[PDB]
Amino acid sequence: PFFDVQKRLGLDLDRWMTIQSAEQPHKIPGRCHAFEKEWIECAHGIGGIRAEKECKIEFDDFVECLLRQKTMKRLSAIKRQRDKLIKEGKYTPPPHHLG
Amino acid sequence: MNIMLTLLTNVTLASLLVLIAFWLPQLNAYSEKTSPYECGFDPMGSARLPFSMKFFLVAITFLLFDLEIALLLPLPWASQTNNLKTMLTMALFLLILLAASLAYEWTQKGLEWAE
Amino acid sequence: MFMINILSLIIPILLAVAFLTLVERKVLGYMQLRKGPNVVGPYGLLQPIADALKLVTKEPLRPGTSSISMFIIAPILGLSLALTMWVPLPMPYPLINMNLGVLFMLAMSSLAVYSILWSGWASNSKYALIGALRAVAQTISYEVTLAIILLSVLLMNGSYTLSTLITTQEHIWMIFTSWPLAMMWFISTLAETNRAPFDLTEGESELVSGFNVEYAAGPFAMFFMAEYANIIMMNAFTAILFLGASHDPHTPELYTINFVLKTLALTITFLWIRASYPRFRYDQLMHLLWKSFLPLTLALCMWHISLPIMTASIPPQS
Amino acid sequence: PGIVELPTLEDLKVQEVKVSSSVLKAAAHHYGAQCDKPNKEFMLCRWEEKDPRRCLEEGKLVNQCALDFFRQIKRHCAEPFTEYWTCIDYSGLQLFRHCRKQQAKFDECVLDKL
Amino acid sequence: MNPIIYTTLIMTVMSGTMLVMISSHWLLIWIGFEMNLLAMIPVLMKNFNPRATEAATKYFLTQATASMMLMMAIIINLLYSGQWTITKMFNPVAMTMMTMALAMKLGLSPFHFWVPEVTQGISLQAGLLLLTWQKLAPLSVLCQISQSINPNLMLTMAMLSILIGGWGGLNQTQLRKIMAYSSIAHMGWMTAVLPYNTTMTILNLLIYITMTLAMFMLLIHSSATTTLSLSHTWNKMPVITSLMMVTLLSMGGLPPLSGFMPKWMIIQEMTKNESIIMPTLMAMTALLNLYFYMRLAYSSSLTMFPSTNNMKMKWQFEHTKQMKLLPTMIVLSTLVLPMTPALSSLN
Amino acid sequence: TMYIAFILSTIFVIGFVGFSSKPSPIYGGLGLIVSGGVGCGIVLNFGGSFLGLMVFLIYLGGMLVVFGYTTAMATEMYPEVWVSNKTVFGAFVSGLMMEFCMVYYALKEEEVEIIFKFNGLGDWVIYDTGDSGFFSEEAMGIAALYSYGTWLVIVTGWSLLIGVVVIMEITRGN
Amino acid sequence: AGRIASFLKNAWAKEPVLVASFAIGGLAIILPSLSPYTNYAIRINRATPYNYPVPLRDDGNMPDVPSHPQDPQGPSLEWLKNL
Amino acid sequence: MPLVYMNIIMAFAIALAGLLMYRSHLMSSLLCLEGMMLSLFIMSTLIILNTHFTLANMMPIILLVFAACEAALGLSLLVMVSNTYGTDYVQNLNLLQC
Amino acid sequence: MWFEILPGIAVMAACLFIPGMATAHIHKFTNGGKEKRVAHFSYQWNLMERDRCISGVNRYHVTKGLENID
Ligand SMILES: CCCCCCCCCCCCCCCCCC(=O)OC[C@H](COP(=O)([O-])OCC[N+](C)(C)C)OC(=O)CCCCCCCCCCCCCCCCC
Ligand SMILES: CCCCCCCCCCCCCCCCCC(=O)OC[C@H](COP(=O)(O)OCCN)OC(=O)CCCCCCCCCCCCCCCCC
Repeated sequence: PFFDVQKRLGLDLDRWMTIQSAEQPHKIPGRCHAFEKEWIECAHGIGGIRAEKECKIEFDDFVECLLRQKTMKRLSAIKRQRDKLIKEGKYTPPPHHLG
Repeated sequence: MNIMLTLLTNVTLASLLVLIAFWLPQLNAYSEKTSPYECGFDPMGSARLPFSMKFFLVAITFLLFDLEIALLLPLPWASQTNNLKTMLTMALFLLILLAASLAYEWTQKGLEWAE
Repeated sequence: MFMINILSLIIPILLAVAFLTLVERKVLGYMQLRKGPNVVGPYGLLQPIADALKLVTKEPLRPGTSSISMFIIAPILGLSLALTMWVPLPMPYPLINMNLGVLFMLAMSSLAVYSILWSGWASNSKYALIGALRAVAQTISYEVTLAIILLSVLLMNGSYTLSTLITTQEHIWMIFTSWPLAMMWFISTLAETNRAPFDLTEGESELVSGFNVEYAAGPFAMFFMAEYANIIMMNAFTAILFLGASHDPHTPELYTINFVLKTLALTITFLWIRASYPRFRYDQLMHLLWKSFLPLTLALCMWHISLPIMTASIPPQS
Repeated sequence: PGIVELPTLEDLKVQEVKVSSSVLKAAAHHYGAQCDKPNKEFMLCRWEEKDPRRCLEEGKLVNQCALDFFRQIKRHCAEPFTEYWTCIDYSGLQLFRHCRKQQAKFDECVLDKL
Repeated sequence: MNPIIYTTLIMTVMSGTMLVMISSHWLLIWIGFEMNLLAMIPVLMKNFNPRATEAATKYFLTQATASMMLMMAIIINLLYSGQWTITKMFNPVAMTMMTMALAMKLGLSPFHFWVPEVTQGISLQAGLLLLTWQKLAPLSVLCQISQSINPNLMLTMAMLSILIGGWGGLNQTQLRKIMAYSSIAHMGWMTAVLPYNTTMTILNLLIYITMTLAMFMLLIHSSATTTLSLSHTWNKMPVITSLMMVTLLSMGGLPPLSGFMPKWMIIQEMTKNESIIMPTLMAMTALLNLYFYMRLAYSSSLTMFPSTNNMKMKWQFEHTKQMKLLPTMIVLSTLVLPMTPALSSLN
Repeated sequence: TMYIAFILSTIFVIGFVGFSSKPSPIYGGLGLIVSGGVGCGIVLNFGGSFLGLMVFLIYLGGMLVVFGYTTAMATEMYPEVWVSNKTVFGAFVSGLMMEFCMVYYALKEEEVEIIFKFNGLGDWVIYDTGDSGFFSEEAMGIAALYSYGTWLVIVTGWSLLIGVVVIMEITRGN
Repeated sequence: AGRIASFLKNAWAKEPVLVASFAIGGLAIILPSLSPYTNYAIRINRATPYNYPVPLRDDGNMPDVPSHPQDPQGPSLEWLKNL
Repeated sequence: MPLVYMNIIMAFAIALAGLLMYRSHLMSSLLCLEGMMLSLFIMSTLIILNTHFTLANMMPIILLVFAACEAALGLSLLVMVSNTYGTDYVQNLNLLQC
Repeated sequence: MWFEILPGIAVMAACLFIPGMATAHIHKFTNGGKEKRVAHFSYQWNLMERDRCISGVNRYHVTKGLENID
């Protein structure tokens, strides 16, 4: 905040909704709870400038968890390469994959 | 999905009832038959009759009340918290603010259908 | 088989509407020292059929100044909403079992206000639009009390699931716990279906027939079917909400008989109001809603939030 | 980067507990009473390790404990248990409150015989 | 309006601004902007003439469009980071969206068109509020996210603001439009140094708010909204016009007055970053603002325009109300240059 | 049945093109409520039952409804129609074709880079695998408004009361 | 004395709806803070086991954690059974 | 990102373009504003449900109520303009050029 | 007199009874003679999905007891 009234008065006005690894109702976990926790525990108290380079791996893992972009690419490659071999009559998917 | 089938059936049967209703009768239409009904004479178009700020004000006040109602709908699950005193304080707070909006509209003319 | 379920829900409801026309005419007649339909069939039992047949063979005059797209969309929306309002109703077991059934009904009935906003606008005539605007304002204003009353009553239910109402009312009716909200809810339901002293949009002696002047024969018939389906549905909702019937899982026919009888009683009361009172003025019903019903409804919502907490009588959410 | 290491298919084989949800629910209270050791031990492993692959043998012991629990039900009053879980199976919410008479004679079995 | 209702609406405007400045959460910052706009719209329409209604409508349209763009930027940022904390933006296009939204709220040059019209269309009190208090929230957000702004976009908008404020104000005979174009130029000066030193932005904002408060209170004291109406003020209260002249000279950044401090500090801080061409351009361009300030000073205090016969009536009357803190605002806007090293208190 | 969220989203964008080409405001409102209905369906397919029903009850039956009501009062002598302008047709057609081109490109390429990178590998693919237990996570998160969201309730209620006061200030007309 | 009684008289005679609504709202405001049962409602909400009660490892010196669900340790719902 | 997000962001872009490219009626622009809000609501809801950010489930409610308050304010402004000029045409809102 | 209104009321009563009875009997027919299982929450859905898998006939309502394994 521009004027950190919350940290001076000890009040929690909006910090409780600020991250998904904060305390949740019924302890329901965030989908990327561990990834966010690891990135936050890496980046804590070293400033944003340092945290941008020195916590790049944790933030990359977090971003992959949030938007599974590289996971989607790998799944798309497996799918489209499977079809690339159905046409030629090369690959037969096994019984547990067809029913 | 069962609900989608149900909606499809309802809409389809309503439209089929339209089609029978709006195509089956035998028709014979002339100009004076389909003339707009005005109790035996012709209507005046005039210029944008649906006016008066009161019709718009009731719509706006309904909109704001409906927004507060949207804020009140999660209440049945809100009573299932261990922190019941905070939840009760906030629910009653929202309802006092609803009552205050009603009272302020009431006292400052507001809800009145004036001259 | 589920399609058969949908059909065996829809078709009997339309038949019940058709014979509700006859029942309403006979109740009004006998309250007025006359008989009503007793010539066309035995005790007028073929009269709804005569009306339906005459209407679909009558020339449906469409206005020359009518946007026909919405002119035909409005009856489709009205009838589709009127029919789909029954799919979550817990005659013992619902057709569609949702967590938020009553929320679904609130939303669907709030979408039904478009059928008047579109019919009045489409009919042009520059005057039926004013009646349509009055009807829309009345409808949206009473939606407020419907929503808040439903909210306050359901704080004993614990959820928006309609099947849970049967469990909530196992030992006692919800009327004995919320009768003031029951009276306000019943009058709000009266006002929402444009019935009784609240029939301002179709005042027979105020604006002839209001938003339904230009509609004739077939589309008029479907609008009528939508309104009467909404009447029976609202009375069924009232019976399930306030007069919960005992349920035997091995004999659901008993619950169905109970529910049907109570729904018919409430519908007969709806027709009973029609024969007993003069008509509210538009500003008079708006004053009633905004200055009489709304403050008490807010106070009772407050009371019904406080009550389960201060008595350790909060229901389960499952 | 790196290979996600996976258990083989035969590292994952177990004698299944092949009874339905109503059968499982009918015995659930006595199941919790009698099978707490391996169940709590496996749940401890699962929350401590945050890894399905690290707790497979504990889950395999969970399965065996459930299996022997059910074989103990079978040999003394399989019949009252069968009636109780049938009555539980009828209702669409599998409610306990509609089956107290059958739960009664299931419960006064396991006391006297087990 | 009811005095209680007007006080409540003013307090709600300030509380929306404070919500913007005290929140760590983007949703609450957006809430503060929403609350500020909601309470601000009626104070624009306080007099209620078609000019006031049009000013309020244009203000509402620009501010609501900016608010929706800001929410979209927040949602894109959350989509890529899952973060609600106001900090560096983790997405570049979200950052661009947010920068454009905040500039439109401020009224920077490519989004400046609303400022002159709205300022002209509202009263002098409404304009005083519009050109002083409404700059705080977007500038505070910008100072919070300054480490992730695109310097090229921000500097482009600031330079355009200076140029357009200089050129647009050259053509004005209306005092409210002159104030609006001066405000555009000063916003450009504020936002040019924002990528480099937010303390300089805060300093320039404080100095500008002091000068604008002094000038608007002098205008309200004079009841003048056109340059010719102000040209009658010498024949009624020449002290007001002389004070206005020294204030206008301060606005032009003439040493040794207080208005020279922000320009001098910003030029120094920019040259510290190998920025020499842009400060030279900015200082040279500000001569336009100084030109139409000097035109106003010529018409108001340094020369005496023809008066009217009906002015003798006004001589026998005093002001019913007195502008609060106006002497302090005048002294602060002109005489504070020897106190410059105190700027480090803003660190 | 395999793709449901994609038809819903394409129809959503089509309705957006329809009402944002700006025919007479009654048809724009019709397009907006069609878009709102299909979007409520979209979030219903994602497990957001309460949120979608909120869309319905408050947006389509509230805010819209009020919008169409107010259009029915402040309109043209002959309230306009879609066809009356070639500009409406041009805008709608350009929007529809830019929808079709980009959905075809994304479907057959799965690596479009219009501002953002996109991959139409599916929409079910991103769903996570787990049990939510005996409650709706959405309802628990929203019911936390009264326990966790005290500040949010305070500011929203104040803004709504201020909204009533503000509307009554502006519309008085003096 | 007579002033407030007369005001209540006039309100009851001319606006009974507002009198009833304000009394009901006031009781809804006031009564929960005096109820012995509000704490009971809090306790009932606390005793509802939505989540799994994931166990702990007894490192020794855990004499108050049960071991078994039917050990004389850990909270008891006997109070709820009779309420 | 999945293609639903693509279409939702596309809807926001179309609503933004429709609002920025004006026509005669003010109500059409207000409807474009409403479309922008609706697309924001759906995008927020999808992001919040997908990542199971449970406490952020309430954020779409707040967005909806605040944007509807702004819509009420804009409707009142339109009504005042129409009472001035008999229409909501934006070309009548040009007397501040001088 | 008034009891001649009863025929129309009886027709209405039959028409209103048909939906509930039909729903109950269809639910019994398509769910193995038992009530249609209710899954308001993901735990109940998972119960039914487990029930379908172990039935061997891809029907959740075919209940395997202690006769299946033990
Ligand atoms: C410990 C307990 C704590 C809680 C206590 C709770 C409160 C108990 C006392 C309150 C009693 C009143 C409750 C609300 C009643 C209505 C409020 C109201 O404004 O009334 C006066 C209002 C207005 O009356 P008015 O016009 O005379 O007064 C207006 C205001 N003054 C006095 C200033 C002029 O009247 C109506 O609402 C009339 C309704 C018209 C329709 C009539 C229908 C008749 C048939 C009804 C049949 C039964 C219905 C239910 C059926 C079953 C449903 C399941
Ligand atoms: C070097 C930088 C500053 C340069 C400017 C210094 C002050 C200039 C003042 C105006 C000069 C131009 C006008 C000259 C013509 C004569 C003055 C005029 O315009 O009006 C005269 C009039 C006299 O009023 P009078 O008749 O006395 O009223 C009696 C009661 N009825 O009214 C007056 O006399 C009003 C005079 C107002 C004076 C205002 C002073 C404001 C603060 C000045 C700060 C100076 C800073 C110097 C450098 C500091 C560096 C840190």
